[PDB]
Amino acid sequence: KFYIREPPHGSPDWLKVGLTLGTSVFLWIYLIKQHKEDVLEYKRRNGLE
Amino acid sequence: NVLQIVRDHWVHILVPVGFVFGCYLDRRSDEKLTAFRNKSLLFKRELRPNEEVTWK
Amino acid sequence: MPLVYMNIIMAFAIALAGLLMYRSHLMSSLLCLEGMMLSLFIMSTLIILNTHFTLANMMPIILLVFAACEAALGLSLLVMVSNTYGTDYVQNLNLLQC
Amino acid sequence: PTIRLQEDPDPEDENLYEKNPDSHGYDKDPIVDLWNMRVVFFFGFSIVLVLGSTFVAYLPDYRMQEWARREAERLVKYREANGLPLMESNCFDPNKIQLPEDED
Amino acid sequence: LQYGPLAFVLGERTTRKLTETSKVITVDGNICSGKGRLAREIAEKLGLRHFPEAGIHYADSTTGDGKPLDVQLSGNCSLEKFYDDPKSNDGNSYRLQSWLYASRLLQYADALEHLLSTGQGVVLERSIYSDFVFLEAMYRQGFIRKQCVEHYNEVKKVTACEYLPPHVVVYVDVPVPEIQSRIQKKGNPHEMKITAAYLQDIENAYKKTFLPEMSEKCEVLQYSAREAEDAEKVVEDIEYLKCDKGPWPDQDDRTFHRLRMLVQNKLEVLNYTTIPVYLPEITIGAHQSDRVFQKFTELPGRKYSPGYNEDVGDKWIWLK
Amino acid sequence: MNPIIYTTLIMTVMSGTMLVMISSHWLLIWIGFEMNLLAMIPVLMKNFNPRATEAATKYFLTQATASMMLMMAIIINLLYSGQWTITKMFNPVAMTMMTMALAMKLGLSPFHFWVPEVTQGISLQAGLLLLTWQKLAPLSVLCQISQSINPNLMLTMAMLSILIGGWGGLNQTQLRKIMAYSSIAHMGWMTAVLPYNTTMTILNLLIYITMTLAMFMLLIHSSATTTLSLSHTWNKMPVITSLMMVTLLSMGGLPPLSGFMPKWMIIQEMTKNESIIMPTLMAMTALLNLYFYMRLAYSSSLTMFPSTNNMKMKWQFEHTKQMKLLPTMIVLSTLVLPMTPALSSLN
Amino acid sequence: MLKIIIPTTMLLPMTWMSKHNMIWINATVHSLLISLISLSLLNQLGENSLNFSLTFFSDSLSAPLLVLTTWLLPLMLMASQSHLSKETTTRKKLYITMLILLQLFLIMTFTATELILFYILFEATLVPTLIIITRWGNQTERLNAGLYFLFYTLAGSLPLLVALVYIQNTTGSLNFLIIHYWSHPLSNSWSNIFMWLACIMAFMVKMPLYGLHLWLPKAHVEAPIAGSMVLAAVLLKLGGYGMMRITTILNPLTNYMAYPFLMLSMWGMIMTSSICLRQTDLKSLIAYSSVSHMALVIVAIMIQTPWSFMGATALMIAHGLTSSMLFCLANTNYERVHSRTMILARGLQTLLPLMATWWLVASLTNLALPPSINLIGELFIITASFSWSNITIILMGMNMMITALYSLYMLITTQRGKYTHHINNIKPSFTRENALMALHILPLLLLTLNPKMILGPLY
Amino acid sequence: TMMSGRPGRVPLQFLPNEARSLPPPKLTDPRLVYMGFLGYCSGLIDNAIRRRPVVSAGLHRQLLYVTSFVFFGYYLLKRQDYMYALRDHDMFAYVKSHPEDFPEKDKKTYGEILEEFHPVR
Amino acid sequence: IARTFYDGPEKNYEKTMAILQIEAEKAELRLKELEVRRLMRARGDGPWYQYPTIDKALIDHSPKTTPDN
Ligand SMILES: CCCCCCCCCCCCCCCCCC(=O)OC[C@H](COP(=O)([O-])OCC(O)COP(=O)([O-])OC[C@@H](COC(=O)CCCCCCCCCCCCCCCCC)OC(=O)CCCCCCCCCCCCCCCCC)OC(=O)CCCCCCCCCCCCCCCCC
Ligand SMILES: CCCCCCCCCCCCCCCCC[C@@H](O)O[C@H](CO[C@H](O)CCCCCCCCCCCCCCC)COP(=O)(O)OCC[N+](C)(C)C
Ligand SMILES: CCCCCCCCCCCCCCCCC[C@@H](O)O[C@H](CO[C@H](O)CCCCCCCCCCCCCCC)COP(=O)(O)OCC[N+](C)(C)C
Ligand SMILES: CCCCCCCCCCCCCCCCC[C@@H](O)O[C@H](CO[C@H](O)CCCCCCCCCCCCCCC)COP(=O)(O)OCC[N+](C)(C)C
Ligand SMILES: CCCCCCCCCCCCCCCCC[C@@H](O)O[C@H](CO[C@H](O)CCCCCCCCCCCCCCC)COP(=O)(O)OCC[N+](C)(C)C
Ligand SMILES: CCCCCCCC/C=C\CCCCCCCC(=O)O[C@H](COC(=O)CCCCCCC/C=C/CCCCCCCC)COP(=O)(O)OCCN
Ligand SMILES: Nc1ncnc2c1ncn2[C@@H]1O[C@H](COP(=O)(O)OP(=O)(O)O)[C@@H](O)[C@H]1O
Repeated sequence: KFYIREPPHGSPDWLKVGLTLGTSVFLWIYLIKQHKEDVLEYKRRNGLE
Repeated sequence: NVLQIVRDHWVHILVPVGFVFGCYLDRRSDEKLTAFRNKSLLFKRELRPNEEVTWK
Repeated sequence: MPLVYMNIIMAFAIALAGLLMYRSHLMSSLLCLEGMMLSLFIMSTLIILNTHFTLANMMPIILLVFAACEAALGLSLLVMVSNTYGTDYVQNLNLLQC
Repeated sequence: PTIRLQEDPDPEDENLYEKNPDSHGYDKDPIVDLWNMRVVFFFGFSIVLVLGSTFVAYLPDYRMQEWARREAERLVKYREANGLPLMESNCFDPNKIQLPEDED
Repeated sequence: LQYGPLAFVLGERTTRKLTETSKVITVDGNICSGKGRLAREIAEKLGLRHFPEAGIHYADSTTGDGKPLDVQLSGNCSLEKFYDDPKSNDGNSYRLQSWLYASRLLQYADALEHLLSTGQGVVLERSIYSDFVFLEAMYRQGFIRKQCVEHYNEVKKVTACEYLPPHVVVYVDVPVPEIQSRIQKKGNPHEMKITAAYLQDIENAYKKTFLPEMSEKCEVLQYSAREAEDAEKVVEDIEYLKCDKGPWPDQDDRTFHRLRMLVQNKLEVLNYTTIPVYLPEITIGAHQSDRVFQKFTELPGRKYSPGYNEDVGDKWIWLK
Repeated sequence: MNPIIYTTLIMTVMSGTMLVMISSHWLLIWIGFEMNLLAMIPVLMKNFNPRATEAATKYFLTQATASMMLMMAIIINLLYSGQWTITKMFNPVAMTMMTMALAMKLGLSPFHFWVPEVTQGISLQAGLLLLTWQKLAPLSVLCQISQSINPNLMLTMAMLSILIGGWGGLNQTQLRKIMAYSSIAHMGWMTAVLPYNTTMTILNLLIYITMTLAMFMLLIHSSATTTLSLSHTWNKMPVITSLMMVTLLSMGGLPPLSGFMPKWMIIQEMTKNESIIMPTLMAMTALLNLYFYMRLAYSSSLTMFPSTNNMKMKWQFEHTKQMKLLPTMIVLSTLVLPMTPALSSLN
Repeated sequence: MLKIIIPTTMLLPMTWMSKHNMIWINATVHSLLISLISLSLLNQLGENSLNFSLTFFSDSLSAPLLVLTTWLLPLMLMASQSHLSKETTTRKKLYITMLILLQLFLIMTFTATELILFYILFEATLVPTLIIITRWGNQTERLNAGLYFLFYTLAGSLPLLVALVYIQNTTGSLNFLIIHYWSHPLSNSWSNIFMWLACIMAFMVKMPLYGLHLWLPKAHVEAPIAGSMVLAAVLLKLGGYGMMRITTILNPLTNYMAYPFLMLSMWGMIMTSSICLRQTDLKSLIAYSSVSHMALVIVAIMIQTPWSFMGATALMIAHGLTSSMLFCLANTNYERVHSRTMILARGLQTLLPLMATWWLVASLTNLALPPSINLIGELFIITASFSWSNITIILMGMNMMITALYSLYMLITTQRGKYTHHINNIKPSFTRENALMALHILPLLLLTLNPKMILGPLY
Repeated sequence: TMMSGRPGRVPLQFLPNEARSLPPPKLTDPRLVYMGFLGYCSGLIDNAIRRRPVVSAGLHRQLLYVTSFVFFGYYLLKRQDYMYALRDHDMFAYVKSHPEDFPEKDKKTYGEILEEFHPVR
Repeated sequence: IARTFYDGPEKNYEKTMAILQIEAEKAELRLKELEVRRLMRARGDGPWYQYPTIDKALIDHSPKTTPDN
């Protein structure tokens, strides 16, 4: 028990959890796409594939 | 019975898995030093009609 | 180099030494700082006037502006020091000794 | 107060043999104590010690010392069968060595 | 949004919630006076918030669950032992005095925070401004040493200077024989051991120092034992005061912003209570400190932050 | 102070530093320095007391004299070559004047006296600002003109700074003076490699700023300004003291910590030249800084000092406002040595 | 060889996630498994090293040291868990973390293939040791002991870093193989003399040389038992390994340079062996014994003959094992009587018989009884020194006599006579202590059964 | 100093167009894994400082820490590799364009070179 | 034991040659880089160590109210 109910909610702060997970997912997807584009661009320049 | 004992003794697999991972990483490391495989003046050997590499 | 340049540079050096040497009143040090501004202004103006650089005629104005900014800053600090101690003596500014 | 601190007194030693007359000196809980003793004895004396010493005693001769003996036997046999000095003081053939033409 | 610079730049000011009935009031009286009931009546008549007098376990009531903790984990001092043996060589007297001063400082911070956050006024049953009377009573009776008085004075000098004195100072004057009679009629065995010289020293300190000092910056309304029961008279006497002499009329929004940032962050409030002055009565050795602190974290809801203790029912921890 | 005014002053300090960094004109760099000083003076005086007034006055006098010398050097360079661009500094007398002006702005010995006094007289936030952000502009200017810099003067001042920081730090009980003396020694380490490679200077600057930010943020988290007030922290925040001890070890320069990397690179760069004796002396002198860091670690983390009774009440309250990036600064200040080759992204 | 490095980094989180009463069991079991794994490095070739990757390699000088380290960790775990019983779980995990980090740094140190990485790990070993000593020691002198230990090392090792970077700038590489194949003679120059000093002095301080040996009694006496074990067994051998590695570049300069160090080593051999005769403290006696043995190793490394190097390797291994066992034996009595004075508890053979025979076997191996590996190494070094100069036998001979003298003096003083009357809290020896003694002593005899495994690359 | 001024260089690019002709670092690069480890350590220290269960308190914020460190590390590695490639390119071009400063010396065999012998005794 | 745990000597031999070649190439490259750095810093004809000079695009090529400029 707590005398006052600890402003950081007893349930998760769904807004902050939401945009934190969203920015993590966005960063991972962007990094994957950047890596694929870099691989294709490097293969295109150097005459490999 | 399995659930609680697993949640209690899951830490005993970390070191064996670490050893397996280390063996795999050693294999990956030494497959990068094949620039002289079957090219030494001392061990240059004719490849048998069925194999492809003298050592992995 | 002309001789007036010697005189201006000697004025700057004299003002710098006067600032470096502290007697008692803080006010005199601020006077030396403002004198150093005056000498720098005169030297810049003479060099700028002698070789006809037209666009640098404004930089002595900016130099004077920022000189006034320094003067106001020093005066505010002197006001606060005098309010704390009743005199502008630099001997009182020794609390940070220990 | 004639003191300097509100400090706890120094406690006395807790004899492990008191609550556990057969205590193995590993832990205060008898079950964990017994199992600590067992794992130490099994993995130290049984596994590492005996099996490791057996593994070390039967390591293959990668130091190539029976091979060296066999090679020495072959060269001694060949050289003595042909009236050779059985070892030469020149480790390398002097013909493939170009000394300075003069030191004067 | 927790109050801070951002809440101040946009929107929130506190002079637009001060409604002239705030009037931080503190009631002061000698031991066993009707000050508590007078304060309760004043609070319920004026519509203010009543703060019961800060005891040893006051901080326990504002943290975790309001239930008090063990004396060994909070306080490390008892009032009963001071009444039994006020000269014990373990330092209980000054340890209790300093813990009580810290508790009163915390309560004053909480009252000021409530006042500046809601505008509602508060009523206090004592303050840090009057806690020194017990200090002087102990010192004059030989209960404590002069070094303890110096340590108290240093802490009070570095702590009490950051807050505003109360608007109204209410004093309930009850003479020493009458308070002795009331203690005898109380029923508590421990109090009955209070010598009359102790109460006389408390009274002397209150009249000579607390009221003269508070006169230059506060409204002092003295009363008598028979005037206290009729609290309607006291309330209508408070309604017709002129709060013009203190530092309150000279407070802007920036001073209130600084003070409101100070009253929250109780760690900053209590900062200077634990200064590294090594008095034998209050200094605790490393071994005892480590042991008691380890015991404190073993409490049900005290290991982690107030929202991350699984063993008191906090769920969804991994998503916070 | 009003939050809006404080934010405006901080942004004016930062804009002066940025103006120094982005300007190709000597007059504009001088204006950036002056704007920086003008906005910096009130920040030191945010919490008003006689000590803050003293620190502000001493800082103002030192920086104003440095500005005098810098403008005089600019004017002499203009006289001997009608150039306003920050370049090789065609005149040697002007170059000596400029070097001393910038060194006295930085606090390099023998001009080091102002730094301990000013750091002690201000709060921990102003001290953080002074010892981290106020070093960027003079070091940027010094980097831009390192080709014409005189090795004999700069290396002399750097060695003097290392020696004096190490020696002065040994005598100090207050934490702000310890941080100031460590700052002086690190400044010497930075400026020793300046005539040889400015990339190493920037690397040492970044590592020092990370460690200094971590240390000030730890000292602000645990409101300690003296040795004995920090000796109490283990009874309230043991994790903070452990992190502080690891950060101190990193500050000392012992491997495999982040702090070791800047000295290791500077020594390598100097020995790429002939320069054998001076790095040896620099390391043997940094031993002193390590010594008083270890004294602090002994007092704060590796032993348990006696506490007071009132700490039990602090045990019940949490740290209200948590400074962001404290965790990141600690990690970057300790576990970054394996990423050493990434310094190639600095040139 | 990541198959050994990664299991230790996995020991870390396994310890930090184990439940409160299972930390010692898990740590001991998996450290023993790791030592069993590392035992496979003893299959050495006869001509070149085992070049695993670009950064790690192993020959027959570093493999026994690696095995010694991996074997020593479980012994330290067993010895530590007695005096840490009242300790909170978090700081127990911290202590185990310190030990694990020390092992990891040591393991990477003995196999780092270029000099800068070796230096980095060589000095990284200083932090866990210092934390252990100055945090878990008992007396008030642990602070000063840690300060001495840190600063003696750093003062001698910073010039080594300067010399190493200079050498790489001049020659282009610091990889040991390239350094050996491309080696060139050093000229007789002042610059070369000081570069020799910079390369040698760090390892002299670590051995330690008799002169700079002061930090050792303070550090080994004030340290907790595991700290003493790791200091005496492994951390002293870092200097010997560094000398045996760095010396190839130094020659031919070593011939006229090694004279002061040889003289210091031999006379300090005599001096520190004589000191043990008048030591009223047991741990200090063992520490000075270590100093004299390591002086012998310094002589062996300096004179630079194949027999010298074989004797040095054998002596390093043997001394590690013997000194660890002696420290554990002393700590048992210390935990009994809470004092380190030798003459406090006497006549312990009457009350602790099996512990008395452990004492006897430890003392026998200390004074180099045949055919133990201790005497194998000592005799090889003595023969090499006799070849170097026939007058060395006098000094060597004197040392043997004093070593036997103080070893048997310690045994007689602690174990024989009559038990002191007042002490009544001498409890029977626990199974843990007897197992610890057996696990020190059995490897020594098993190693004298097969002695080529610890004789180095010159074999 | 040495690389500060170079022909055809955009001031604040951080990643020139000519850097795309280089192989990108693999996503399983050990340096990227170390950056992710640094992010995990930052998350754990964040949990411990704020008095939260260190291993399990905030999973979303720990994930954000790890991905932020990995994201910065990828571009940091790209720029590192690009600068090292520039260094090697410039050094090779300078060697090629100044033959008289880097002449190929005559090849001698160990049978011809006379090395002095220093006995060990 | 040899079959289950170890390999032949050819593998270690050839790995050693590969490692030696890599390290020797790195050493010669480091020495070459040091020499190139020394030469460019001495002469200034290389891409490296190019200190800025005044851009000629700032010059005004217009009649200057006086024929002699
Ligand atoms: C090289 C190889 C790798 C090494 C890298 C370096 C080391 C690792 C990374 C370091 C950073 C990571 C963590 C840092 C933050 C943690 C802080 C902390 O306190 O932790 C508490 C926390 C336990 O607390 P709790 O459970 O919340 O509740 C108890 C209370 O919190 C209890 O709270 P309390 O208030 O009671 O605590 C009080 C205590 C608390 O004080 C501390 O705990 C010390 C804090 C450590 C300082 C870290 C600074 C930055 C890191 C630098 C490391 C330097 C390394 C170089 C060598 C030099 C060594 C200094 O303070 C004291 O008592 C005073 C003791 C003074 C001793 C002085 C020495 C301290 C410095 C030593 C640092 C060495 C590294 C330690 C790493 C782990 C330490 C937790 O520990 C953990 O649980 C985390 C351990 C790691 C978790 C990993 C598990 C992941 C999953 C496992 C499986 C693995 C993969 C699975 C896949 C396989 C397939 C099946
Ligand atoms: C309590 C009761 C006591 C009394 C009763 C005793 C009972 C009987 C005991 C008496 C018998 C004496 C033994 C007689 C010798 C026989 C053993 C011998 O044959 O084995 C040796 C071999 O010894 C082993 O090599 C010992 C291994 C060494 C120990 C390994 C280390 C264990 C790990 C522990 C950590 C150590 C760290 C220190 C760094 C290494 C011989 O070497 P080798 O001729 O070639 O091998 C023969 C096999 N070949 C021919 C195929 C090659
Ligand atoms: C506590 C333990 C500390 C560790 C002890 C380490 C000992 C280090 C000593 C190193 C020994 C050799 C150093 C000097 C080499 C030659 C010795 C000296 O006598 O030189 C003579 C020359 O005569 C003079 O002695 C010259 C040196 C004069 C200055 C040295 C005096 C130093 C005083 C000793 C201080 C104690 C050392 C510890 C300092 C803290 C030889 O004549 P020469 O064949 O032509 O020169 C040979 C060298 N060359 C070829 C390169 C030129
Ligand atoms: C402990 C490590 C401390 C690191 C400090 C903070 C880490 C994060 C850095 C923030 C990243 C953003 C900065 C810049 C991004 C875009 C801007 C871009 O234009 O910058 C260009 C290039 O970016 C920056 O210059 C490089 C920033 C890279 C910082 C990371 C290197 C850390 C040093 C090695 C330690 C290992 C750290 C591993 C990660 C923690 C500037 O080119 P240029 O105009 O021509 O430079 C002028 C000044 N010079 C020539 C004298 C250098
Ligand atoms: C007929 C036999 C009679 C005599 C028996 C002799 C006893 C010998 C057994 C003792 C073994 C000593 C341990 C040494 C292990 C070496 C580890 C490593 O070097 O080998 C790995 C090989 O992997 C092996 O499989 C390792 C498995 C050994 C694991 C040891 C664990 C034993 C612990 C048992 C404890 C009991 C558990 C019960 C708990 C209560 C290398 O991986 P890899 O690079 O691929 O192989 C390269 C060579 N190849 C390609 C030809 C195959
Ligand atoms: C526990 C305490 C132990 C402390 C021992 C620390 C001292 C170790 C011995 C000296 C270390 C410093 C050596 C410097 C680094 C070596 C690099 C080197 O040798 O290169 C030389 C450089 O040599 C030097 O410059 C040496 C300068 C020495 C200055 C440092 C003074 C240190 C004290 C000197 C006497 C004390 C040393 C022995 C004491 C032993 C411990 C008691 C060649 O460079 P060039 O300039 O290019 O010359 C040839 C091209 N023309
Ligand atoms: N600063 C102090 N030092 C010592 N004792 C104190 C202090 N403050 C309060 N007390 C004790 O707390 C008790 C309650 O105080 P009081 O308000 O007079 O009683 P009541 O709550 O019944 O009105 C009294 O016995 C008083 O002595």
